[PDB]
Amino acid sequence: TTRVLTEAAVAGKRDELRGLKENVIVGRLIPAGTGYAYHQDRMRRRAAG
Amino acid sequence: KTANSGYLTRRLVDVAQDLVVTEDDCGTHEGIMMTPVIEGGDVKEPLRDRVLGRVTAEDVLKPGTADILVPRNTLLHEQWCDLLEENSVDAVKVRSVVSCDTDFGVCAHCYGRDLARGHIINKGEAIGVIAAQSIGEPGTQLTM
Amino acid sequence: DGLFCARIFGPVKDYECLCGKYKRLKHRGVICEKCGVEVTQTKVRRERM
Amino acid sequence: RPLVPLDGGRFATSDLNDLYRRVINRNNRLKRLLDLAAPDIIVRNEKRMLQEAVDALLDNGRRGRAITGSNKRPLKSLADMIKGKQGRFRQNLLGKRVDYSGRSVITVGPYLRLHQCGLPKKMALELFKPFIYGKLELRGLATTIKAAKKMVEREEAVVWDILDEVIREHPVLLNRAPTLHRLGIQAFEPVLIEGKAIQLHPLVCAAYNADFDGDQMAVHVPLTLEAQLEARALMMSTNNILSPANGEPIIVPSQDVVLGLYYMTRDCVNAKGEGMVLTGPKEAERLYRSGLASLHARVKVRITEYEKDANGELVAKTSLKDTTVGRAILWMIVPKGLPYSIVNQALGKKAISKMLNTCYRILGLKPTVIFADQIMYTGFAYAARSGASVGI
Amino acid sequence: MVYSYTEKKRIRKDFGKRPQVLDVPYLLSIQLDSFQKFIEQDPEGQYGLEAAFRSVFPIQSYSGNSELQYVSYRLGEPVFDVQECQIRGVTYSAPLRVKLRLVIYEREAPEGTVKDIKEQEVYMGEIPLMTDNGTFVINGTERVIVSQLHRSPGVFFDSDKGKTHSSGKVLYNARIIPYRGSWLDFEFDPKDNLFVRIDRRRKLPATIILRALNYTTEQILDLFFEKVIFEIRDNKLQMELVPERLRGETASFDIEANGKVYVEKGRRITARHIRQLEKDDVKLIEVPVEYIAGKVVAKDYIDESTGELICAANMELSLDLLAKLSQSGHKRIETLFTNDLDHGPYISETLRVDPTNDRLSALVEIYRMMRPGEPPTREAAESLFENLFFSEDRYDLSAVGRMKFNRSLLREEIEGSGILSKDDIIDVMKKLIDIRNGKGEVDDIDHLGNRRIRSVGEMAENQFRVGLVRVERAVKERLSLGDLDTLMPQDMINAKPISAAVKEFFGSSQLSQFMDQNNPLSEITHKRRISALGPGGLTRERAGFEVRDVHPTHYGRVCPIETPEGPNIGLINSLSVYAQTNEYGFLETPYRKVTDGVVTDEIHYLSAIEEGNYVIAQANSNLDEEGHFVEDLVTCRSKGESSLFSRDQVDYMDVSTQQVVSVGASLIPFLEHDDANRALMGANMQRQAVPTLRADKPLVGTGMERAVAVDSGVTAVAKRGGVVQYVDASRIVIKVNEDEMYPGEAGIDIYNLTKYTRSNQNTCINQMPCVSLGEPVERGDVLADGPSTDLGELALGQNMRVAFMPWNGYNFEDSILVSERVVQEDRFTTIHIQELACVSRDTKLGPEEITADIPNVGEAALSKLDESGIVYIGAEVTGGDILVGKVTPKGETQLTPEEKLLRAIFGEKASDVKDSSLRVPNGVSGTVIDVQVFTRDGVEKDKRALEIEEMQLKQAKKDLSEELQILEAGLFSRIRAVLVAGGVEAEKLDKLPRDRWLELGLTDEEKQNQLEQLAEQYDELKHEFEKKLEAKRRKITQGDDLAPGVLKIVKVYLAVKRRIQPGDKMAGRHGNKGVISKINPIEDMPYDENGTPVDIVLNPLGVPSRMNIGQILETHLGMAAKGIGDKINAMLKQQQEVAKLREFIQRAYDLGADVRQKVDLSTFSDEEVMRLAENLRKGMPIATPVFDGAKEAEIKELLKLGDLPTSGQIRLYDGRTGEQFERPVTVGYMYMLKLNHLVDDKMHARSTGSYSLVTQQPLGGKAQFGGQRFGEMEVWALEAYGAAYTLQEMLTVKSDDVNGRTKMYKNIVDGNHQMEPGMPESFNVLLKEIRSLGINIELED
RNA sequence: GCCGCGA
DNA sequence: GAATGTGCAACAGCATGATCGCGGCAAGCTGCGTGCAAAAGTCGTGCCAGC
Ligand SMILES: [Mg+2]
Ligand SMILES: [Zn+2]
Ligand SMILES: [Zn+2]
Repeated sequence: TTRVLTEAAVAGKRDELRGLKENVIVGRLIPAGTGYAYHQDRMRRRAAG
Repeated sequence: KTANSGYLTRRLVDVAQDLVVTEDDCGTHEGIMMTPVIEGGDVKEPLRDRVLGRVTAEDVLKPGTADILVPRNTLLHEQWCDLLEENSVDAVKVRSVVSCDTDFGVCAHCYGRDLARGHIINKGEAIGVIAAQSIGEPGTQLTM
Repeated sequence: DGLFCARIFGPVKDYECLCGKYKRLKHRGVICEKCGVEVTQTKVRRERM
Repeated sequence: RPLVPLDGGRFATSDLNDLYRRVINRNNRLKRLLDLAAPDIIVRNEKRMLQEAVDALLDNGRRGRAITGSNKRPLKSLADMIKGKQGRFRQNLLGKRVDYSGRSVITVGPYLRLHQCGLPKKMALELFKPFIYGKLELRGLATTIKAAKKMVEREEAVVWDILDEVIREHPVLLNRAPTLHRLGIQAFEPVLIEGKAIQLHPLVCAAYNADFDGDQMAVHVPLTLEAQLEARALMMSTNNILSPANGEPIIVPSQDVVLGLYYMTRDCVNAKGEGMVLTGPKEAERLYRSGLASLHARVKVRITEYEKDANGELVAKTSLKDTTVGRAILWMIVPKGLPYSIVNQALGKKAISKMLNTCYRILGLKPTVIFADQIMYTGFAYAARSGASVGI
Repeated sequence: MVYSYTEKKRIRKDFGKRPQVLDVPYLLSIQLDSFQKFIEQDPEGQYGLEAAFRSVFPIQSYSGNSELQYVSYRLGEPVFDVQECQIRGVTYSAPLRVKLRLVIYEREAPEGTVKDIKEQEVYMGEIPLMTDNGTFVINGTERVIVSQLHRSPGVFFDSDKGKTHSSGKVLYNARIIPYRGSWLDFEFDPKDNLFVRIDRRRKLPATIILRALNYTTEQILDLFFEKVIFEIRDNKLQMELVPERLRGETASFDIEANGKVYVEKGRRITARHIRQLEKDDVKLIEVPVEYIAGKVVAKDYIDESTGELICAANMELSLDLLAKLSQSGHKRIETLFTNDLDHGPYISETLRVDPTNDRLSALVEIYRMMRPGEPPTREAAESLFENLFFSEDRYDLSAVGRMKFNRSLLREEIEGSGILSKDDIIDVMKKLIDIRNGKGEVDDIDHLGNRRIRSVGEMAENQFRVGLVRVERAVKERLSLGDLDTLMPQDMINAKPISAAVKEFFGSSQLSQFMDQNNPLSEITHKRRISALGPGGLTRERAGFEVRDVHPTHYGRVCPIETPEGPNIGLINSLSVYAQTNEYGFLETPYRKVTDGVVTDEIHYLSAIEEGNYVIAQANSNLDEEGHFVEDLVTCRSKGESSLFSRDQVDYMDVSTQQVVSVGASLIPFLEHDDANRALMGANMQRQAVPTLRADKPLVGTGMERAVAVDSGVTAVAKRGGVVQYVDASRIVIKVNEDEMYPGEAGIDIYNLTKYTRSNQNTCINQMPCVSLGEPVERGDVLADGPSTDLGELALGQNMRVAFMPWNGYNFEDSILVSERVVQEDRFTTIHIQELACVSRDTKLGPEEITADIPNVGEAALSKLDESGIVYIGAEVTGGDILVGKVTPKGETQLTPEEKLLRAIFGEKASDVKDSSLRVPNGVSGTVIDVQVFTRDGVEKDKRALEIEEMQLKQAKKDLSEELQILEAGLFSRIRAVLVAGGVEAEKLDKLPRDRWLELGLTDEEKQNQLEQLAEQYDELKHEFEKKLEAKRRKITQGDDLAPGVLKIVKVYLAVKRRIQPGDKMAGRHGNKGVISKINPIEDMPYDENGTPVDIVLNPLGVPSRMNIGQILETHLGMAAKGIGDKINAMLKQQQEVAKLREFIQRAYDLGADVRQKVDLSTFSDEEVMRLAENLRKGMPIATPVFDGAKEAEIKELLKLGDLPTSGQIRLYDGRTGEQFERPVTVGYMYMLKLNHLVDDKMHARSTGSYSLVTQQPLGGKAQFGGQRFGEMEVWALEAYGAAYTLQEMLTVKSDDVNGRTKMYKNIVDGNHQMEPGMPESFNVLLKEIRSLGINIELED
């Protein structure tokens, strides 16, 4: 974790919570199975502004 | 050896978790040639076991030329496998996940039917975790 | 002004301020003259840095 | 970063507080030495000490040795205490301990269906306490929450009745400790039992890698409508029959059941009944139960098979087949649409799995579930009847 | 004479077939011997506190002319016995007193003294003592200390396995390991360079330390190499002849002997040419010049003309250098061997590596090397070199280290200085050179001759020595400013460091763990346990596969079967039955000497090193009447192997078949028929069984049950018993026989049995007598049997009728089907004792006071409390019943009018005092057994405490009156005899008391001598009786000097009976285990023709896959034994004549095939025969030893004797349908054990409880109301299933959503089943931690 | 945190 | 024919090593001091209001 955090800190990057582990850590619905339907509707809202 | 198996399972799950089926059919013509596995002079894996539950990337031509057995982009099941083994087919062109050509996921056609149910895999199935668990469930019984 | 101090980090016991000058829910966000303790839900001990 | 309590009003400072207070002490003494126009050597040494203390606080054990507390153990820093094993294993990232959770030793229940599991009623009434409170408040037994709580503590008979009402069709998911594949956690319909051990259906044990020699399993309540649907439609034992690794049926009879069928479908050159011609499998059962015929006797039976060549239809054909009494008896539990040659063998743990696979592939999911349950029932029954034993 | 009084009660039918030579040892000798040699005095300084004192004392100030001269030492008598010490909860220990004297010497007069103050003994430290069983009662606990197995200090050569640089170059290294001090390592680089790793620092060439011993480079080369001399006179340049040296070489030119050609240029190199050259006596011969070019000069020749010389050692020579040395007159030049056939280029290469050639340079270099700090000033380097190695105190090899050193280097002497000398390093370096040269070989690290075992005594010795050094450190300082007025108490005794170190070792250490208390077997196996871990041992992760394997040297020393399974497999071991410890600390095993072809009875104990040379015979080798081997060819072990030798080549013989097997695995009958892993499982599981209501002997055993039961100290053994006088359920009083007696005061033996007492594992400890009344008891007899012991025989399970058959799948997998009669007859029913403690102590506002009266509690809860506020003894508590009423005062000094009227309407306190009363925790029920109220001295004694002291006094006087009654009876008999001797009044003399006024005076001699002496004896006996009784009275009622804060302590013990139930765990002793699945009624279990149903139904499928054939053999043999018992019972039913019953018993006992059992009923009393036949009416308790047990033929003939089927299988009928099963079922009697894994302690369920302030997640585990952790794998499975909503509810709304939890609870109580998720607190905590670093992390919108 | 134990 | 960089091999340091449960101990207790203004609190003392 030490190595990844330093490289992430200097680069100023973002996660965007696209995979399964990120949503599990945050606690939202994972983009798979039953949560796939919810995540798809949210994407269109962001695309449509 | 259980620690060495669990570490491998952890690594596989981590590396494969970001993979779910997002497309129904990418329509790519790429594929993999698939033949029965033979080491030397004995048969270790017949064609039916390897090609079952997979979508053909190209038509399989019987020894009689210009004869179409099963068309391109179809799901192979027990009936199709029996019909295929009835003839003298040896190699089949079958699309695979490594050539899905889709972005951020795998097509539902490049990935064959899910091994849990007879139907084709549906969109939203986390195939990476299933694959990692399938590979890493043994290893506790592998004789190192 | 130590590691565990009440002037910052929020109050220690619910809506009560140090020295007992302002210890009620009626008072909200009031700085006591004797001590810089403000009246809050005492959960801000988890948030103030 | 709470500080630990102990006997008396004394409070022992923790590791993180130790590092922070060391840093503050060094910084305060260094800043006070600045204003005194001290010689460069002492200020230099104090700046070095402050830098070392800060480095130890942020990541202990780097650029030198790790400072230790009262005991001879490293004083774990911010980096070491991120989350458990320096990552997010323990308190985040799928490390959360959850309530509405039980845990107990598992035993075997051969009377259970494939979708059912035995739950102790003492384990229940605890995992389902909020539901019992809600039902008590709904039916007017208790107007206030305190009355419902008190009457649940007292455990009256109507409390047990309401617990049975709540349990009726609320699935609960059981898992074993080393969850290797996805089949290691499965949903079941609970049936209340007067005990303390979970009764688990034998056919799923091979999926759980669970044996009844001291194994324990944990119980989680999907207390949400979406969670209940997911448990019923995605997690149920009747739902996952074929393993998602090779497609072979993971729920297959083993141990006694395999011995039960194998002993049933065997032939002997001479037994009670030779060349008898019987009209149906019912008569084979009648003769076996009456003691006038043996399980291994070779007889000819008039048997009707069903076949699926007609498009979406079944055709029935009747013929006289030479078989044994045991195979004829076993034929009474197989569903329609399967050939008789599926039971005219010895059924050695490979033909029965093949027959289950063919039943799934040809008929469906409910017929093969019922067929597996009937197979396990008859295997246990005839293994008990045979009285197999191992001697010197 | 053949059998003692315990054996005639019940005789085990041994099967034997092989005579025993040496009886099983005490089975607990290691711990007792270690502590005895640690404690007992010693005229010399071998070991113990005396040796530690010799090591430390005497001490003196630095030139202060003041010294502390000590003499002897003494251990005080403990103030409490083991029983009272265990009851009270304090440490069983003894004070230590030491005598030492001041000697102050004259400053003006050298070597003269002016003061010698011989002060008396002083007290320092308190040494815990070991009980008679092998345990250290500390803090009211048992705390057995495990013996450690570690590396013996000395020299160890290793090969690294030859895979480090992947070039195939095997690197040989040497390790110097002391008992205490710095290590040393000598390593070989891939370039063949000596390197020295001292104290695990950076690699350093050995030349610096070689020169640091005042060794010059030329001297080093002369010592470490063989030098040759080349003579160049008159340009001849002759060469010396050393025929043994030149083995592989190429003749660069013609080689002539005395002017005659001997070996041509490039001629034959075979040994024939060398032998021919050696046979011919030839002087020095000339050689070509080019040959000497590659040579390297050894010495440094000096030019006689000028001071300039070629001192460049370890260097070659030039052509001009030849002329230079010829001009200087160098006729002879000394060059080193320069030969590489078996020797190699070493030492010189390292000397070329580093140029330091001075002792000062080497010292300063090593000073800068080990310590990168301040450079030295010619003094720090010398002091550090003295302190690191060759130091009297800083560095010290043990005696075992010295002996290992001498043996490894082939030195005649064994004893020597405990420090390493100059030649020592030279010797080890030479040996390390030789091992790479080819001579010698690398040793095995895991050899049991290279592994030492240190016991409790040695560790306590080391701790006490450390404490003594710490004390002396400041004792020296105190003497500097000490005047003549100072005494030893004021001479800085410092008992506190000694006591602190000793207590820290004994109480809180890695190798001092809680003793297992399930059966005596667990205690026995824990006391003789061998752990590879510890302070000086190896960490679990530092261990490899080789350390956890069975070395071929583990034969008679370490059990190969019994060891823990999961994490600690191979790292923990059990001593074999006959294994003992050598004087130096290595494991030895006994063997029988073999002279000529006859095996004698004389016994030698052989260690690992010794037994590898002799050829050792086998225990299963048949013998003749004279002892000669029956076969001319015998299987044997010669050197770590197994072969077949002639009868004349056998050197030693195995004593017994049990020698390889430890105690735990010795109780598994038919062990040789079981798989090794399943045998390991059974041995492990035997130690988890709990004692039941009634002990039941194993119908089939191994004969080691008696030894285990007696040697564990769990029973009561008559020390010098005679005939039993009085038997009670709690006391045994024995009148000792007159044949052996202590002169004066006579005496009797009193044993106070320990009744129901809580163990370490909350089990019960109970003792019941075996003797009835007037029974003649010999020395070593068994009086009372402890928990899980029957008639002095180990019995930790119950015999159960078992049928091997599948039953409707209720025995599926490893499940067990149990009939209802097992539950009905209270079999497998156990008593568990739990201790509850409540303490009263002072606080801010006053004393926490204990009363029955408690504010705001109804009269319902006070029904079971006495007038002092404690439960009535025997009251059945359940749930949260009140145990002791304790009230804690609260603070208020401002009586507001509301409080005033509150105190007016209610009591004076007005319930101001809060209650903190001991309530039974939920889920705990049972009867109250005992209360142990403890009070502080000075405070008023409790009302129940008065009854406790009254009971103690009554018991003390009751148990003390017996000897006084006997003594006054003897005195009265003597007085009566005296009065009959003269002036006898017959019964009238007995009518009047006081001997009828001492029968007046009668004769003058009788009045002056007899009567006066009798009266004096009476008076002094009465006075001594009163004195001792008053002393005991005062001792019992003494105010306890309790802890400061604590004022009063009360303890409550609860007893509950745990009956068998489905989920419970039951197992045999062959590794077969399971959980019961169903308790079947009597009518539903299978029954035979006679109608008796079976008790346990087991699945046959577990046998063929686990290879537990011992299961089937034991079931068959137990069936045979129970058949014999049934025959005996049936014969007893009809009350037939004793002669025919004796005949049947005799016929049954003599059955076998040449069995070494000579039990005969002809010499057996008729009443004794009746009693024996009544004792074994249940079944004949036979005993089959481990590796020589009953054969199938013997079992079948035993079955034939008892009128039972030979095959061991009977026809079984279904209990429900009445239909016979098609195949016969093997019905037998098997010894089943109820393990300590019960569902009453493994059933947990939580809906909503307490959480942690950090991460806001629920707590963990039972006894804390925690939730089951949802680890990473189950979340992976949830993701694989696709159940995202279940995962979300399991991640947020169940664990860490502070408001989500409450919203979910409210919705469910309402009945909505709505999620309403949120943000887990764990991720917010993680964000705060990351922001607390220099890293900024935030959530975007 | 050590120590022992269950799958 | 001597000179100058690129490839390269040994080497030292970092990171990792299955999951879920159960029972017992032993600790872990942390840092002044100073003399004075400046303030606040307290105690011995006298006061009025209720019975
Ligand atoms: Mg198991
Ligand atoms: Zn695709
Ligand atoms: Zn304030």
